Amino acid sequence: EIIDDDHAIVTSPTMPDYYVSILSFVDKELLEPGCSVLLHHKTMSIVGVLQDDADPMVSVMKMDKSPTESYSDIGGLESQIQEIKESVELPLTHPELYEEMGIKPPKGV
Amino acid sequence: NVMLEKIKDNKEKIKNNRQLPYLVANVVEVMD
Amino acid sequence: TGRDDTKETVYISSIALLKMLKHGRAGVPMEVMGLMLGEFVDDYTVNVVDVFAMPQSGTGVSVEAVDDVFQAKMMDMLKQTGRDQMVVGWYHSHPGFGCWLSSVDVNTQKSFEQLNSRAVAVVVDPIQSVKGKVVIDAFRLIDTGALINNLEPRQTTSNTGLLNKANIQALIHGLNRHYYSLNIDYHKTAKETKMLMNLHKEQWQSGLKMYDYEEKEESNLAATKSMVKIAEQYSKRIEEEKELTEEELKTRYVGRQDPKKHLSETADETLENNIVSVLTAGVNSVAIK
Repeated sequence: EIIDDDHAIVTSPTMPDYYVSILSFVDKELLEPGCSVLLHHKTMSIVGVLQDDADPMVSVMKMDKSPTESYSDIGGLESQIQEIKESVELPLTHPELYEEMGIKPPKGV
Repeated sequence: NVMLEKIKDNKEKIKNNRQLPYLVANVVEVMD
Repeated sequence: TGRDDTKETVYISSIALLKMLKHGRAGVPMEVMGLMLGEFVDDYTVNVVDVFAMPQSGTGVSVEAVDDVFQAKMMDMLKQTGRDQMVVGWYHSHPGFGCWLSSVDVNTQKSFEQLNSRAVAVVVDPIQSVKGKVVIDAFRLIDTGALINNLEPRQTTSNTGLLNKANIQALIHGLNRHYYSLNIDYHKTAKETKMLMNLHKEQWQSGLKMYDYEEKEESNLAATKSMVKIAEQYSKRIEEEKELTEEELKTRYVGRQDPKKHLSETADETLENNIVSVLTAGVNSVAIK
């Protein structure tokens, strides 16, 4: 967590936690809690950030482009796939229709 | 008087060790 | 311009060297303490005639643990004998880490700088040393001021300098930004050397005593058998062993753990021994009657 007072509460590889000072570099705003951060070893202070959840999980999760599958290349269960589109796709493309009815858009399938 | 002073020096060294913090432990058993 | 500011070649007597070793070893794990008594003359000569270990303090190396009641008292007794020497620094052990001044200890060593202007802090690390030679170094305060004002070059004139690469990060930062390290020499008289050197006359009296003679046969016998078992692998090894490329041969005919070497070693041991055994046996016999 960040406490606005130029201090933070960090966990390292080693088991006890540390009431550390932020010392210069990254501003409190530019930090996000839950991020992986850079500590100087001799005195543990936040000397920056560059890591940003450097972890294989982050690798697997992120996918900025759209998937390899384009639509109804898949053959049959047409009706089925045109049910998943009513709930998901339709509110993101147009919430207008939902507003006009007076009902919350469906969320989730 | 002479004997009492010798107690006073021994007591001060005991005082240094007793000074906080100290490890807390538990005694599994006394063999004796 | 400025003073030489060449750290003392610290001539730590043999008596002081042995004496830090005793106090420091027994006193593990508790970090021990004491003062170094000596004399500072010239610009770079301190001889540490003797040292004495202050009573243990449970607080550890602290400003608390340095104490003038003990300081006064030991020195007053040495007045009576004429062996009195002024405080020229302090030693302590960090045995739980290598030789370098702590952040706490830099404050402490500064108090001693007021007392004596050529004060040393000598860290002796007793558990980690395996011989009482390695991981022992000497130090002397270099101000915070020096670091800012770029006065460190003045400080390393007329010296060769000693770097301890091992142990870094923090520790090393502190070390570089606090003290200056210089070589440590051991001085002894040759009357001392002769004492160190000495043994006894019962040393050689023992060397004329003879073992039971059956046991000696046992060893001669054993060696012969010993060498049979390794002579087969040696026999096997040299059957061909002509094949091109040395590196391959080392795996194939087992040139590692060399049987030729191992045979010559056993033969030679047993041999020097059996020349001493026949010699001693004859000498005693003719001498006595």
